[PDB]
Amino acid sequence: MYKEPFGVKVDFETGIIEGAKKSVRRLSDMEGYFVDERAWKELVEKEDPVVYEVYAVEQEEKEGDLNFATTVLYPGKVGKEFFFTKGHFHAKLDRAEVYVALKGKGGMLLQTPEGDAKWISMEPGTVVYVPPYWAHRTVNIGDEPFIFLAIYPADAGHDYGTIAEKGFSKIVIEENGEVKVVDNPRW
Amino acid sequence: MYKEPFGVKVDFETGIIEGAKKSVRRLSDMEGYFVDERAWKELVEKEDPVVYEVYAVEQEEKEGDLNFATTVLYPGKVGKEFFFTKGHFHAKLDRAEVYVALKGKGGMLLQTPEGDAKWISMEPGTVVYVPPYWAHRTVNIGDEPFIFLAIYPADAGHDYGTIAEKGFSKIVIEENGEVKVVDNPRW
Ligand code: NI
Ligand code: NI
Repeated sequence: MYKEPFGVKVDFETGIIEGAKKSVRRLSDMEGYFVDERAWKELVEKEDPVVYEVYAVEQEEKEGDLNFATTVLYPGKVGKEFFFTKGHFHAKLDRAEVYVALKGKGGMLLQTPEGDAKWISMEPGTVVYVPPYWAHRTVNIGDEPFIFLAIYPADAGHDYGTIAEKGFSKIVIEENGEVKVVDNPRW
Repeated sequence: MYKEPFGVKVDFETGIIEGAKKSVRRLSDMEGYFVDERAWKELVEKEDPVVYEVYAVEQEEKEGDLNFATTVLYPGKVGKEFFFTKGHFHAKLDRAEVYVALKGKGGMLLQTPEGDAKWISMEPGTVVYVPPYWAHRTVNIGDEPFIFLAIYPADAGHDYGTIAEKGFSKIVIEENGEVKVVDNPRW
């Protein structure tokens, strides 16, 4: 039986998708992700801010099918490091992804299985091509929510563990009022 | 070798992707597509208007990878029928597609291999899920350009021929200033 085509309204200003399933990620949800563990623990104890919310419209995991989701990445810092999504490689490593930036100031940090990293700045209208094999994490580098839409293969899946254990080979921090992409000491 | 991640600017007001492959389809490129052949012939001779332009960013045809393209679908009618894209099934029939409406007023006509049709209205912010097996054609029902972004599997390809020969089971026309989707009499 064929699946039904549908249209859903995406609000470019809030990232809310009609009919999507919501995911809420708080700072407490990201232990071991930020370099400055003291600032993390302190921020989690004081207020445990929401780091990002995701609104996903996903299909069964099937070759050739497509999922899509917006993310609203909140502004903030853990010590010097800007708020980011957990990041992942795809379970089917060779699956690509396309991101479309809708609101705010941010960027994407990507790395290969071997650790070689890339940084792609994102502003409203920027479309980012995430090639096969690249792990990817988005970072909010501004003062307002950073909102984007992502379209990804239905069978791409997720390898979060690799990133949770070793993180990214680079980190994105604020140094002298400037955004800088630098080596991860933890790496 | 790993492919290079990149970002490109997509302009939401003009639909232009900076540096993408540009394709132009004029009314003369769509012979046999509109029901009113005499009206098609007449408009071609009088003006041969551009019906739509496409800006595509494509990868090699490999499983799990992704292409993206904007379309600028110009307003117009051939007889009573609104301007539309040629439309296709995918060569790998079960490949889905995601459309993001950016500007203007239009919609998507879809149909199964067995001819069952569906119409989905699109206004700015509408995201349409084009499931596996459904042929799909966009239509402009307003008086300004209808602009959208499409993300599709790199290996979907196109089967333009089926639609070229017999068309969609439905057409989108204007009757007494109103937009109507009705049975295609040449189907
Ligand atoms: Ni992904
Ligand atoms: Ni298609």
